[PDB]
Amino acid sequence: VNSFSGYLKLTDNVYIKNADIVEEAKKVKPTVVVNAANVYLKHGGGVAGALNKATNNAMQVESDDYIATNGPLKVGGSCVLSGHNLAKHCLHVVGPNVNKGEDIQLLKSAYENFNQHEVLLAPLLSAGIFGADPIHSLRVCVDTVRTNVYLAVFDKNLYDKLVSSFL
Ligand SMILES: CCc1c[nH]c2ncnc(N3CCC[C@@H](S(C)(=O)=O)C3)c12
Repeated sequence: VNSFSGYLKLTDNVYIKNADIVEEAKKVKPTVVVNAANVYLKHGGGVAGALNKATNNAMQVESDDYIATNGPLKVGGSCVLSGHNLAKHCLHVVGPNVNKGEDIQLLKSAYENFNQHEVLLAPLLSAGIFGADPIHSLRVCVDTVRTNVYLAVFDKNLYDKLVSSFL
């Protein structure tokens, strides 16, 4: 049993809810919240901008030190950093950005990072300002992630379309 509430069950291990991932993280305080990161951990907009804002920029400060030491992530890769006031840990995952021409096949590699964590609160990778089709992102999620994932979809219209079209 866990504290996640109001989710629709899609499969054995994937759950979905119309919710602001920032508000959901603040209420649940999960072991892992996933950030929709870029390779530079520059959290300017989308989910990343919102999560970083909610940490009062502490996520960005920590991220800049990480990059200065380690260099950029790979598209499809991830790193574990602090969850600050939102979660125990933040898993920063880099899905492909279609608006940069990155290979959509890398979306599966991105979701594979979730399998290193038993339970996660997350957004749909590569959706929103990353430019991919969110229906496709949900399909890859379901077909790749085997651990327990609680997806937060900000847009109500989108949440309804994802549910109504889910096979
Ligand atoms: C600021 C956006 C946002 C705020 N809060 C959210 N909660 C869940 N999903 C979100 N997405 C919705 C838009 C696109 C995706 S994207 C590609 O940036 O990952 C982010 C958001």
